[PDB]
Amino acid sequence: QSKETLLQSYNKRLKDDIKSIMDNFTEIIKTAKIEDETQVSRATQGEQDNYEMHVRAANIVRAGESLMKLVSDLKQFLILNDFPSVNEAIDQ
Amino acid sequence: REEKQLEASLDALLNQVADLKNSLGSFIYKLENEYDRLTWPSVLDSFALLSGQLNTLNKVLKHEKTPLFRNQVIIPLVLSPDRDEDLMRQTEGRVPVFSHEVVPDHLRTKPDPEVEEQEKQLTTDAAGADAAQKQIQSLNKMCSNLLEKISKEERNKQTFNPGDTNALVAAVAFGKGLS
Amino acid sequence: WPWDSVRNNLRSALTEMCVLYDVLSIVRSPQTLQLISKKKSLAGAAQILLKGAERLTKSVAENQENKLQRDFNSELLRLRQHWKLRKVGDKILGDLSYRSAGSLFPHHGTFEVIKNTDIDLDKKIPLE
Amino acid sequence: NMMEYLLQGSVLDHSLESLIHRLRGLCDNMEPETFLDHEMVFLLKGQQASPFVLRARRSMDRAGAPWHLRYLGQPEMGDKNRHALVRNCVDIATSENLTDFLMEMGFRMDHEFVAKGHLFRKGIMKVVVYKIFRILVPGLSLSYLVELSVVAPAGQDMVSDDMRNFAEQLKPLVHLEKID
Repeated sequence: QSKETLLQSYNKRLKDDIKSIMDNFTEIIKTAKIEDETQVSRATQGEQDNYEMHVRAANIVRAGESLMKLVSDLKQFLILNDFPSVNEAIDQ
Repeated sequence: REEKQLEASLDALLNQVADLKNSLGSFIYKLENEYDRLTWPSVLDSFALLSGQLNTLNKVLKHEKTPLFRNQVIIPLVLSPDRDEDLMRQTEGRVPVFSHEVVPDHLRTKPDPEVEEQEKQLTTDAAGADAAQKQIQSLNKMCSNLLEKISKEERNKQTFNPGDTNALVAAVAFGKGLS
Repeated sequence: WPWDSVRNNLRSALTEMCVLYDVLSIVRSPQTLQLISKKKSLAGAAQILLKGAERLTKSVAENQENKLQRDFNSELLRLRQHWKLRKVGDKILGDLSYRSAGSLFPHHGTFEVIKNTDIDLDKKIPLE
Repeated sequence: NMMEYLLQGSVLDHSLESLIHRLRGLCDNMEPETFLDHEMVFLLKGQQASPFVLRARRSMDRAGAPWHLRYLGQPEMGDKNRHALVRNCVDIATSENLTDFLMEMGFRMDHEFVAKGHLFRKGIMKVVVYKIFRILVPGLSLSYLVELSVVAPAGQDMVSDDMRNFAEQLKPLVHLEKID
């Protein structure tokens, strides 16, 4: 039986999600909104582009700054190795 | 032409938003009977899935291939507070039957916004726009360089040699190689 | 805040549907708003990250400074290395039944950690 | 009257300690040990080109223990969906009297290389591992060949399936294979 494969896959998925969350804060890499190019509305659409961070920025940071320690504890508990395979000094 | 495609996209986005809102309402109603063991992660994921899909569709249909906003004028069909039995199934969410004394505090689409005036008054109290813009541009350039570097950087020892094993198995019985 | 969040979501959905229906029926100075918005977003992100760091590296630094009462990573491995090995029926690892040389009758071990509000309290795993 | 089974294999040189550590805690109670053997493979043929199994490889450890040979040859048919199996036997002998009678009966030797190693008590079975040593006449494979030896009467031979379960344990760099 190979159950460690599922654990390794879960750990890799958690690491990939953490990396993507750490990389998901660069959506403004193309511009800094130096001008008001909002042709529809500049009061509620263009100005609120950053005022809606709760649904845009703070909506990904919450889960993105929570998976790290959770995945660490999950890996340390689900796999609490204790497998020296010889019990070196224990027999001693 | 483009107007028909935009109208079809808006209708599809409205249908998808209504479906997502119904799903979120069903999930919230399921979060009331099973009020116990309500982890914060599930609620956060539900709030993210209910906001993102709608916000992205709303922003895509407003800042992508849109004509000049000076020619098109906003004009509704009619303003009639008549109770019709064949028109209450065509608004999908509100304005089923209009009231009489509802003009004052219902006509501004039920205005939730109350912090815009406060933010404007706070910004007006600070009445230099050259160093800040330059710093913002520099930070944006640095973030872009970091993202490009990350994207550029993002993109089994064997111990069971079959040959040696077969050779040892042969030497175990056959004399070729053994002696 | 189940009912409060439900009512907030309902109001938001009602506003969104009203705006969508209205759009469908209609279809047929030293301000520096961007700078202030970016500053507010940076402040919010910094506050969120500081809250996360306080939740992670300040409430879990008990055993990092001085070894105190904590079943997490301080008690289970002790009894493990001292008495038995790891095994998973559900969470049953190395029951003491002399199965090594007994050959008389088998017995399992229902050993599982538990929580309790006290000072210097271990897991206290459960003939008897 | 009896038969033996085998699921022998091999493994790399550096990868033994990590291996034998696991192999110890598989079916053995405790106190792992080892043994230094001595190969006295003989040859009894000259009429049908089919000699006997005269590989009298016996330990060169503390005296008292008697040297002897075992029967292992002529793999019989059968073993439906099973591993190696051969109807065999065993035969103990007096100290050096076996070699004496073999030489008096007109026999010769077959090999002069000794392969010490480790043993491990399984349940109804047993497992061994060894490595050939390069020595001269008065003194090679550089690979520790391992094997799963088990001998038993006819019976039902169902335990072979249990032997396959041990194959599950020997997952990382061990497998089973026949010889031809």
